Amino acid sequence: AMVDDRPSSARLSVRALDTTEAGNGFWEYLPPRYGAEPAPLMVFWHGIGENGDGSEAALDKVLANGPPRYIERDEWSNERPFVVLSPQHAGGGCPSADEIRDFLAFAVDTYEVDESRIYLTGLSCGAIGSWNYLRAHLDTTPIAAAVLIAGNGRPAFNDHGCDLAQVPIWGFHGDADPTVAPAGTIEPMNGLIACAQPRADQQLTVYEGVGHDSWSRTYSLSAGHDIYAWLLSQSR
Ligand SMILES: [Cl-]
Ligand SMILES: [Cl-]
Ligand SMILES: [Cl-]
Repeated sequence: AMVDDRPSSARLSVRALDTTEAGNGFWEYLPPRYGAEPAPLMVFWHGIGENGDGSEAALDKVLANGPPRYIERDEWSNERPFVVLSPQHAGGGCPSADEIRDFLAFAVDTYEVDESRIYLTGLSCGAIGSWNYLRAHLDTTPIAAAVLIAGNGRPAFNDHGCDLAQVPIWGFHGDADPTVAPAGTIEPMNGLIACAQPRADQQLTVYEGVGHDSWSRTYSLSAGHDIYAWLLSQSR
């Protein structure tokens, strides 16, 4: 097949709140081969600093960190096969479990995606929300794996224990984080890793001496943890 090979920003589109069926404004990134075969899906949730009302103007905030930052800057490899959606959370705190559920339902209904390869990822509030999403919806979640950075999964693991270990998770945290305590990732990932086989893959990365921003070095691969290859190795 012949394939679009323009840099990633060429396929980045703003989808403001109330221009789609979604309950969030979001950034839409389509991979080069979108449409040719069902694509893996990645839904990324931003941190609290980037909250906004989902309008086009407000959505610019979401470009600050994570996948949409690299996509907008043409620093997101064309080899990456994901549809990447980056919704904006409105209001004052972290996205809720049901907000994340509803947006994942929208995404799967709307895009030509491989439903066996739905990936959830977030940083800070976006990770906190994703953990809470798993706590609420573990028994029905369609996701294949999650990469959760600088969040708090203690309630989710306290609730479910090794039942949660059926979802593959890679948790990341800086151990000097003064904003979200690193026990938030370390305790649940240690618990999940200790869970007996058969269980999903579980990984924990602790950046020693690193503060709250443990996401830049993760999503950019400057720290050498290939979260994209790991996600793609997971499926339902
Ligand atoms: Cl910058
Ligand atoms: Cl609020
Ligand atoms: Cl590093």
